[PDB]
Amino acid sequence: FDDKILLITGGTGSFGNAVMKRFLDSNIKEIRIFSRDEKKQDDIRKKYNNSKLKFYIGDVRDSQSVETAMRDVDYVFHAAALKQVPSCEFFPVEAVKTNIIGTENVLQSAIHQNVKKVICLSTDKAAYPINAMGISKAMMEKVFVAKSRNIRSEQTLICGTRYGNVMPDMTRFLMSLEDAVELVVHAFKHAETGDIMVQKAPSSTVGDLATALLAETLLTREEYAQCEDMGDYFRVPADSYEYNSDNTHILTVEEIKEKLLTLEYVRNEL
Amino acid sequence: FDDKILLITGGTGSFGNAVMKRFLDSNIKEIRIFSRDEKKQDDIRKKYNNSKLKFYIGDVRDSQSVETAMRDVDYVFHAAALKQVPSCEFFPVEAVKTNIIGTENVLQSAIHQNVKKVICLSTDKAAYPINAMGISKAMMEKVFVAKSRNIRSEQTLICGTRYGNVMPDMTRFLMSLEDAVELVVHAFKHAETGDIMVQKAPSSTVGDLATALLAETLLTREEYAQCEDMGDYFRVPADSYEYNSDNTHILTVEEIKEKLLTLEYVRNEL
Amino acid sequence: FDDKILLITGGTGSFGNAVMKRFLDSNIKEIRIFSRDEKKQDDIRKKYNNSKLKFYIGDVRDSQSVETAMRDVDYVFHAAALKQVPSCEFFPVEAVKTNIIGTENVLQSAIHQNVKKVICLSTDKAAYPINAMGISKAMMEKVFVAKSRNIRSEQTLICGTRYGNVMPDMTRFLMSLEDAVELVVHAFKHAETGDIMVQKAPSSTVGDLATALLAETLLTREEYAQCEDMGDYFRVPADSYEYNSDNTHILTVEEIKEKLLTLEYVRNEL
Amino acid sequence: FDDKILLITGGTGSFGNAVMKRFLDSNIKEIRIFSRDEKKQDDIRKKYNNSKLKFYIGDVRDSQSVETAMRDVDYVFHAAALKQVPSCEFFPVEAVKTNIIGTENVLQSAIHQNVKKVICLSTDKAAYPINAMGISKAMMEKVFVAKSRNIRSEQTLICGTRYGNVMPDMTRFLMSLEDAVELVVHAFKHAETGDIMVQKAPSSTVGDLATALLAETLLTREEYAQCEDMGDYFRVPADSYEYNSDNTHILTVEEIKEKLLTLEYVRNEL
Amino acid sequence: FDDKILLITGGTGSFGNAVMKRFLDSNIKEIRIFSRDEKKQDDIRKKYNNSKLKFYIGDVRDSQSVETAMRDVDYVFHAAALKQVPSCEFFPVEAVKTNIIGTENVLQSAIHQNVKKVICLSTDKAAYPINAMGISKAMMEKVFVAKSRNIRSEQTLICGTRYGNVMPDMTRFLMSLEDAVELVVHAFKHAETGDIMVQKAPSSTVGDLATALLAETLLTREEYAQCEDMGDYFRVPADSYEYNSDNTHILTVEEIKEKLLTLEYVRNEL
Amino acid sequence: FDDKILLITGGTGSFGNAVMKRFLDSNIKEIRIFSRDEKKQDDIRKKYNNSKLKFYIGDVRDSQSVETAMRDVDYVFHAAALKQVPSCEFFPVEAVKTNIIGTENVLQSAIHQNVKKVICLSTDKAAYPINAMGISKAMMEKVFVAKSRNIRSEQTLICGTRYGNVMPDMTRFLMSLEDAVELVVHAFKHAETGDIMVQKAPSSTVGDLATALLAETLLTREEYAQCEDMGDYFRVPADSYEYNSDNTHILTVEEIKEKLLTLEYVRNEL
Ligand SMILES: NC(=O)c1ccc[n+]([C@@H]2O[C@H](COP(=O)([O-])OP(=O)(O)OC[C@H]3O[C@@H](n4cnc5c(N)ncnc54)[C@H](OP(=O)(O)O)[C@@H]3O)[C@@H](O)[C@H]2O)c1
Ligand SMILES: NC(=O)c1ccc[n+]([C@@H]2O[C@H](COP(=O)([O-])OP(=O)(O)OC[C@H]3O[C@@H](n4cnc5c(N)ncnc54)[C@H](OP(=O)(O)O)[C@@H]3O)[C@@H](O)[C@H]2O)c1
Ligand SMILES: NC(=O)c1ccc[n+]([C@@H]2O[C@H](COP(=O)([O-])OP(=O)(O)OC[C@H]3O[C@@H](n4cnc5c(N)ncnc54)[C@H](OP(=O)(O)O)[C@@H]3O)[C@@H](O)[C@H]2O)c1
Ligand SMILES: NC(=O)c1ccc[n+]([C@@H]2O[C@H](COP(=O)([O-])OP(=O)(O)OC[C@H]3O[C@@H](n4cnc5c(N)ncnc54)[C@H](OP(=O)(O)O)[C@@H]3O)[C@@H](O)[C@H]2O)c1
Ligand SMILES: NC(=O)c1ccc[n+]([C@@H]2O[C@H](COP(=O)([O-])OP(=O)(O)OC[C@H]3O[C@@H](n4cnc5c(N)ncnc54)[C@H](OP(=O)(O)O)[C@@H]3O)[C@@H](O)[C@H]2O)c1
Ligand SMILES: NC(=O)c1ccc[n+]([C@@H]2O[C@H](COP(=O)([O-])OP(=O)(O)OC[C@H]3O[C@@H](n4cnc5c(N)ncnc54)[C@H](OP(=O)(O)O)[C@@H]3O)[C@@H](O)[C@H]2O)c1
Repeated sequence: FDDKILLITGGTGSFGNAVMKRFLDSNIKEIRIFSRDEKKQDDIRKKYNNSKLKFYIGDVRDSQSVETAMRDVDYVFHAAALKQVPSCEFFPVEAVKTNIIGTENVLQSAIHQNVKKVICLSTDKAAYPINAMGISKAMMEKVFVAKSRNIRSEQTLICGTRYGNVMPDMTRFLMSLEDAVELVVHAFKHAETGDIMVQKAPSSTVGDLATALLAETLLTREEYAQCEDMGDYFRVPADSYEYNSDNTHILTVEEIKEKLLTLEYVRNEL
Repeated sequence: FDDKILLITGGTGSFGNAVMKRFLDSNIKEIRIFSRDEKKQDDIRKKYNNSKLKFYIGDVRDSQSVETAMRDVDYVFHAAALKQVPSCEFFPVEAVKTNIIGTENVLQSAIHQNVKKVICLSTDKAAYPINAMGISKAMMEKVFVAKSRNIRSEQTLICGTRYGNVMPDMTRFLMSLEDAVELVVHAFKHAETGDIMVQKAPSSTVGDLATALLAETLLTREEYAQCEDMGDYFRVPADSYEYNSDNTHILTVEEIKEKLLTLEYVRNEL
Repeated sequence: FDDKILLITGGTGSFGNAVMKRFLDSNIKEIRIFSRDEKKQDDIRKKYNNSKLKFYIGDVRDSQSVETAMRDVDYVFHAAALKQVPSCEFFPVEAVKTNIIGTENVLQSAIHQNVKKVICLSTDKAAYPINAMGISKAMMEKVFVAKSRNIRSEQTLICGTRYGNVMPDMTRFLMSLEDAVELVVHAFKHAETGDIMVQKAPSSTVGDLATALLAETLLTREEYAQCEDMGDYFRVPADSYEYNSDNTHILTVEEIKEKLLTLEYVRNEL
Repeated sequence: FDDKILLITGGTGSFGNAVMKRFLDSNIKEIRIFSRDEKKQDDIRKKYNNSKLKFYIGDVRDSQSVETAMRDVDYVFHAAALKQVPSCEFFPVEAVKTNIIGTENVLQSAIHQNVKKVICLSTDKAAYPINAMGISKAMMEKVFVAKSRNIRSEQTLICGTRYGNVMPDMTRFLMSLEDAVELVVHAFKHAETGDIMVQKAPSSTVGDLATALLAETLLTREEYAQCEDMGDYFRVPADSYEYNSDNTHILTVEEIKEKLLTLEYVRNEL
Repeated sequence: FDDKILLITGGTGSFGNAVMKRFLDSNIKEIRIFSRDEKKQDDIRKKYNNSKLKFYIGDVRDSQSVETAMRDVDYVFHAAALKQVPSCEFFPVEAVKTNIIGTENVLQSAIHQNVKKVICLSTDKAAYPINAMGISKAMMEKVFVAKSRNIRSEQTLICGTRYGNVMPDMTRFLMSLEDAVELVVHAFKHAETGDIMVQKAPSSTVGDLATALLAETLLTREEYAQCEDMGDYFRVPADSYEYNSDNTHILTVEEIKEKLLTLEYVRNEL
Repeated sequence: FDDKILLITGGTGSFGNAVMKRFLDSNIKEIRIFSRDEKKQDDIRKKYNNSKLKFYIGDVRDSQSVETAMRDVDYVFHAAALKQVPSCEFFPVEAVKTNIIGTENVLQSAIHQNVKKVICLSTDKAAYPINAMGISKAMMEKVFVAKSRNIRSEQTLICGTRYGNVMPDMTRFLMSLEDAVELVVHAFKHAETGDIMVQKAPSSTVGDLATALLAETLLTREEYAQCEDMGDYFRVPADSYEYNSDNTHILTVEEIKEKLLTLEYVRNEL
C-alpha cells in the first residue's frame, strides 16, 4: 500500500464504505471510488474530507468509463452489482449486464492496465442458486475463474469472495460489515489466482435471534470436497458434505446478544 | 399448422432434426432451420429433399440475422445453445453470449414479428446448477420468464422445457429423442405464458443400465412445491420435496433393456 | 389520467418523488418509476405501499431497457440526469452519455411506443452555459427540439422545462419542490411540441436569504425576444433583454421568511 | 518536425489546407490528411504533387479508422467538425457524434498511439453558446480538458484553440486563414496540457467593413478572470470583464481596407 | 410523384444533382438530400432556392441517421458510395462500411419505413471485379438482391442499376449524366424487385475520342445468358457471350464529336 | 516451432484437421483450435488424445473472443469462413460478417498480440468472382493486403493463399488436402507481407475424371502479369494472359487414376 492505488467499483455501497473507513487513516496512495451515483459520491466526499479519496463517475457496463478509472491502479475490489433479489427476478437482463458482463469489463480493463490483483465480491446465494441474483452471481464466479486460467498471475491475479448476509427455526449466517472487509483483506493477501475464499462464520437460528432484543449454503457439497482449509476460511481453488448455516458453530441468545452489541448500528438509542 | 411457419433456432442439432422428421410429412407451411453451420444445413437439405424445409444462415448472437429469419414466423422452437459442460466451463462468456443474450435476441425478435408462441429448450442442469452450462441455462429460464410477464400472451406466448439426458449405483433420467419432441409438442399446445414444462420420466441407475447389454434433479424443492401436475408432466407457472432421478419410477434391467430396443440407433448391428 | 400510464425516468430523484406524492392518491392507472438504483427503488416501494407504483430497473443509456419500460406508456417525464456540476466537469463524457444520448434513447423509444407526451426536465444553467452540466443540458434542449420538428405532435409531443434551484449581494431564483412539479404539470397540459416552458419565480439576494433564520439566467436575451407570455410562465416555441434573478420580483427578509415556512423540510425542529 | 508525422483530421477543410501549404516545403516527415471525402482528397493529391502528403480515408466517428491513421503519429491537429450553424440546429445529434464523440475517439486513439501533442480546433461560439454548433463545441472543450487532467503530459499533451471568423453597427473579429494557422502553431509550441489558446485580434464593425469596397465573445467573463496573457494570445489553463469584438482594437475603413489587401482571395479581379 | 417524397442518399454528388435539376420543376412533394457534407449541402441549398429541397445531415453507416431521413419517404435513390478506385484499394474496410453495410442500413430502414421503391446505383466495375471499389460494389449487388427475395415487393421493391463512366486502341462506354438519370428513372418505373438494369450505350475507343478535339464489361457472360432485353436496356432478374465496350455500336470521330457537343460542360470556352 | 504456438481459426474444418495431423507429432508447443462448434471440437479432442491441442470456443465475428485465443500466439492460419456458394448467395451479409469483417478482427487482434505471421486462406473463386462467396473472398484478399501495407512485417507479417477445389468437357483444378497444407506451409516459410501464394496444379477435364472409376481461374490476367514464379507456386506481391484450369498440365485418365489412388478417402472399399 506504499504509494499503491486501490479502485473500488460500486465504491458507494455498504461494503465500499466499510473498506474505506478501514483503509483511510492508512498510508495507501489513493482510493478510487467508482460508481454511477453522483449523490452518494457527493455525500462521501464532504464527510471524510480526505485527499486520498478520488471520485470517479462511471459504470461497469461501459468499458471506456472503466478504463479511465482503471489507469495506473494496483488493486481492484469489484463490488459493483445488482444485488437485490426481486429486482433481479423482474429484470434478469440487467442482472446480466452488471453482474456478469460488468465483470468481464472490469477484468479486461484490469488486465489491460496491468492491475496486480482483482477481488470479485460474491454471495452465498451463488451456491446452488435458485434466484436470478444468485444465478447471475454464480455465473460471475465462473467468469472470473475462467479468466484467471488464461491470465498469468504475475500479470494480474483474479479471485473472489462469497459471503452470507451482513448486519422460524431455520438458520442463517452471521457476519458483520467488519467481518466482510476482513474476508476481502484476507483474499488480497493470500488468495491465489482463481480462488474463491469463504469466511467461516457462526450461524444462528432466525428464531433465537429475535429473542436477543431486551438454510444458507456457503459451499456446495462438491465445493466442500475440493476445498482447502485455512482456519477461519475455506479456499476453493480453480479446477484445471456441504458447508451451511445449519452446521457451523450454531449459537444461542447468550452469544447472539453479544455479537449484536458490537454493531455500532444496533447499539443506537442514544 | 395450416399454412403455419415454424422456426427452429439451432435447427441443425440432435433435437432440431427430431422435430423435423416428426413435423415434415405433415401439412405445416414451412419449417425454417436457422443455425450457423452451412455444412450441417447442406447435409440436411440434400437428404430430406422436401420443399417445406427452408434454410437460414444466421446466429442468435446477432439480432439482424434473427429478424430476417423471424419475419412472418408463427412458432419458434428455440434450441440454439452452447450445451457441453467443459466448453462452457472454459468459455463461460460464450455461454453467456449464446444461451442468455442469444435468448434475449430471439425473444425480442419474436415479439417484434408478432410470433405466436416461443418455446425455449432447457435442461435439468438448470435446477440447482453447479456448472456454467447449467448456470447460464438457469439464467436463460429467468430471462424468458421475465419477458413473459411483460408480454401479453395473445401477442406472444413464451415458455420453456427442461429435460435430462436423451439417447455406479447413482441414478439418471431416461428420455429418448422421441420423448424429447413430445415434451415440446406438449408445451406448444398446453403451456401458458411463463411456464416451465418438465416431462415425467423413468430414471434408471447407471449401474443397472450397462447390464442390459447382452442424481439428476428436474425440479428444485421450491419448484416442486409451486408446481402443477398434468399427468406425464409437471408445470411450473411463473411467480407474479424435490423431483429427481433417485425417486421416480426407477427401473431394473428387465425394463431398461426394453426401452433401449426402440432406439433406432442402439439396435444397429445390421 | 383515466387508465393512463406515466413513466418517470430518474424516478427515484428529488423530483420523481415530488411528482409521485402528487399523482398518487389520484386515479391514474400506473406510475412507472424507471432508474438504475434498486436501493432507492426499494425504499420508495416499502413506504408508499401503493399498487399504482411500478418499479423498473434500467438506465437511459441503454435502449433495450428503455423500451421495456416504455411499452404502453402514455406520458413520460424525463428527469434522468447527471446534474451535479463538478461530477460533470471531471466526467463530461458521462454527462454526454446520460444527458444527451440518454435523451435520444428516451425520445426514440417514446416515439416507437407511440407515447403521447414527453417532458424533458432542464435547468437555468442551460441558458448561456459555462459548465459541462449546463452545456450538456443546453445540448439536450436542442436535441429534443430537433426531434420535435421531425415528429408529428398527434403522434408524440415533445417539450421541456427549465428551472433554477429548488429547496453575497448577488441573486438567485426561488422555487420549491411543489413549484417544480407545477411547471411540469403545466407543460403536460399546455405545451405545444418543441416548447421550452420556464416558470416565473421570485428571486431573492443570497445575502437577504441567510438573514431569515431567526445572477441566475432563466432565459437568454434571444430567448426572451422570441418568447410568449402565459402569466406565471414564459413559453419559448421552436424556431422553424434577458430574464434573470436580478430582475424579477426580488424579495426581502419579510417575504423570504414566509416562503421558507411552507417547506415541510425547513420547518423541522420537532 | 525532423522525421515527425503530423495528422490532420478533417484535413480537407479550409484550415487543413492552410496548415498544409504552410508545413509542406518544410522538412517534416509526413503530413497525414484524414477525412471522409475521397473527392476533396483527390483534388488535393493531384495539385500539390508532394510525397510527404499521405491520404487516409476514415471518419472520427469510427475508432478503428482513427487508429489506423493514428499509428506512429507525433502531432494531431484535430480540425474535423460539423461547423455550420443551421445543419447543427436541425441535426444536433450529428453535431454530437462528430464534435464531441468524434473528439473522444481522436483523444483515446492519440493516447493509445502515444501521440505527443493533440490540438483541438474550437470557436468563439463555444463561449456562452446559444446554438448547437457552439454548444457541441463548448462540450468538446470540456471533453478535451477533462481528458488532459487524467493524462500525464509527457505521454500525451492535449490542448485547444478558439477562433472567431476567418476570411449593422455591431462588431465581429477579424482573422485571416494565415492568422488561424499561427494560433495553432503557437499552441503546438507553447500550450501546456489543458490550455485553451485564443488569439488577440482586431475587431471591426460589420458596417465599416462593407465600406472598404472601392458582438463576438472569445472569452467569457470567468475565462478572462482565470486567464493568462501571452502578448498576442490569452491562455486559459485548466482548473484543477469579458473579451469580445466590441472591445479590442476596433478599426475603421483605413485599416479594414489594408488587411483585406493581403487576402490572396479578395484581391482577385485579375 | 403527386405528394411523393424522394430521398437521395449521397444526394450531393454528380448524380444526386442530375436527378435534382431533373425532378425539381416537377410536382413531386419533397426531395430529401441526405449526405455527410454540410458544405456541399449549403452550396446546393443557396443556388436552387426551391422549397421542395430538404437537406438532411446523416451518413449511411449510421442506422439512426438513416431512419430520421427515411421517415415517410416513398422512393429512395441510393447513390451514397466510396467510388474511387485507389481510395478503396488502400481503405477496403471503409469501402465495406459504406458500400455494403451502408446499403444494408438503407435497405433495413427503407423496409421499416414501408418505402415503396429503392434503387441502388452500381457500376460496370462490379462485373468481374478486380479492384476493391468494384468488388465491394459487386457485394452490394448481391446484398440488395438477397434482400429483395425476402421482401414482398408490394411492401418494398428493391432494384439496382449498373453504369459505366459518365461525362490506346481499347474501348470504353459513353454515357452522359443525362443518360445516367434516365437509367434510374427507367428502373423506377419498370424494374421488378431484384432486377439489375443496365443501359445499352455506344462505346468509343479511347484513341478515337481524343481526336474529336478540334474493355469495359457491363454484363458478365453468365449475366448476358440470364438477361432480358428491353430495347435500350438489359434486365437481369434475380435467380430464385458478354456485354462489353468492344462490342456495342462502336463509334468514330464523326459521332464521338456530336455526342460531346451536348455536354453543357464540354462546350465551355464562353 | 520450438515452443511456438499456432492458432487455427475455423480449426474444425477439412483444412484445420489436415494441418493438425501434419503438425501434431512434431515439436510445436501448442496448436490452438478456434471455432464456434463444441461438437466438432469434442470429436477432435477425444480422438487425437494429444496435449498440444488446445480448444478454444469463439467466433471471428467477435473481437473479444478472438483476443483471448490470440494471446501469446506466434502464427495464425486463418481458415474460418462461410465457404458454400448458395448459403452465401442467400445470406451475403453473413458472408460479409465472417469472411471480411471476421478477417478484420483476426488481423487487428493478431497485430495487437504481436503475432509473427498470419496466413489467410482464400479461393480461386476470388479471381473474377461472380458469386457472393467468391466476391466476399476477393474482398477479404484486398482487406488483408491493405492491412499488410500499414503494418511493418517484423511486427506482423500478413499473407494469403488461393486454392481451387480439393478432394462435361470443361476443366477444373486438382489439389488434394495434402496439397492444400503444403501451399500454406509454403506461405508460412516464404511469403513476404502482402503476398498471395497460389499453387501450380494439374487440371483435369471433369469428363475424363469420371472415367477413372474402374474453367477455374487461379490468377486473373492482371495478376499473372504482376506475378513472380517460384517453381510450383506463383507469388502475387502487393502493389505499392491468365492462369486457369484449361491451360496447366492437363491430364488424361492414365494420370487422373493415379493421383486418386493416394486419397486415403477414395481408396475405401475395405
Ligand atoms: N448483505 C450484503 O451486504 C451482501 C451479502 C452477500 C454478498 N454481498 C456482495 O458484496 C457486493 C457489494 O455489497 P454491498 O453491501 O456494498 O452492496 P451495496 O451497498 O448495494 O453496494 C453496491 C454498490 O454497487 C454500485 N453499483 C451498482 N451498479 C453499478 C455499475 N453498473 N457500475 C458501477 N457501480 C455500480 C452501487 O453504487 P452506485 O449506485 O453509486 O453506482 C452500490 O453502491 C455485492 O456484489 C454483493 O453481491 C453483499
Ligand atoms: N442431451 C440432450 O440432448 C439435452 C439434454 C438436456 C437439454 N437439452 C437442451 O435442448 C437444446 C437443444 O439440444 P440438442 O440435442 O439439439 O443439442 P445440439 O444437437 O447440440 O443442437 C444445438 C444446435 O444449436 C445450434 N447453435 C449453436 N449456437 C448457435 C447460435 N449462436 N445461433 C444459431 N444456432 C446455434 C447448433 O447448430 P449450428 O452449429 O449449425 O449453429 C446445434 O445444431 C439445448 O439448448 C439443450 O440445452 C439437450
Ligand atoms: N435543484 C434541482 O433540483 C434542479 C434544478 C434545475 C434543474 N433540475 C433538473 O430536473 C431534473 C431532475 O432533478 P432532481 O431534483 O430529480 O435530481 P435528482 O434528485 O438527482 O434525480 C435524478 C434521478 O435521475 C436518476 N438517473 C440518473 N442517471 C440515470 C440513468 N442513466 N438512467 C435512469 N435514471 C437515472 C437517478 O436515479 P438512479 O440513481 O436511481 O438511477 C436520480 O434519482 C434534472 O435533469 C435536473 O437537470 C433540477
Ligand atoms: N470560419 C472558420 O473557418 C472557423 C471559425 C471558428 C472556428 N473554426 C474551427 O476550426 C475547425 C476547422 O475549420 P475549417 O475552416 O477547416 O472548416 P472546414 O473547412 O469545413 O473543415 C472541416 C473538415 O472536417 C472534415 N470532417 C468533417 N466531419 C468529419 C469526420 N467525421 N471525420 C473526419 N473528417 C471530417 C471535412 O472533411 P471531409 O468532408 O473530407 O471529411 C472538412 O474538410 C472547425 O472545428 C471549426 O469549429 C473555424
Ligand atoms: N462515373 C460515375 O459517375 C459513375 C460510374 C459508374 C457508377 N457510378 C455509381 O453511381 C453512384 C453515385 O455516383 P456519383 O457520380 O453521384 O458519385 P459522387 O458524385 O461521388 O456522389 C456520391 C455521393 O455520396 C455521398 N456519400 C458518400 N459516403 C456517404 C455516406 N456514408 N453517407 C451518405 N452519403 C455519402 C457523397 O456526399 P457527401 O460527401 O456529402 O456525404 C457524394 O456526394 C455511385 O454509387 C457509383 O458507384 C458512378
Ligand atoms: N474445397 C475446399 O476445401 C476449398 C477450396 C478453395 C478454398 N478453400 C478455403 O480454405 C478455407 C478453409 O477451408 P476448409 O476446407 O477447412 O472449409 P471447412 O472444412 O468448412 O472449414 C471452415 C471452418 O471454419 C469454421 N468457422 C466458420 N465460421 C466461423 C467463425 N465465425 N468463427 C470461427 N470459426 C468459423 C468452421 O468451424 P465451426 O463450425 O466449428 O466454427 C469450419 O470448421 C476457407 O476459407 C475456404 O475459402 C477451401
